[PDB]
This record gives sequence, structure tokens and C-alpha cells, in this order.
Amino acid sequence: CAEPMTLPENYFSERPYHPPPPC
Repeated sequence: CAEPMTLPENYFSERPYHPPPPC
């Protein structure tokens, strides 16, 4: 993945994935 910076309660929800899905 590029630019690592994802976390729980702020990266996975039930809405239109805002962040990159491949990461």
C-alpha cells in the first residue's frame, strides 16, 4: 500500500469507502 496510515474506528465502516480499498 502507499502512504501507510489506516486505523480502526476511522478506516472501515458501512458507507462508500472513502480511503483506498486495495490498502
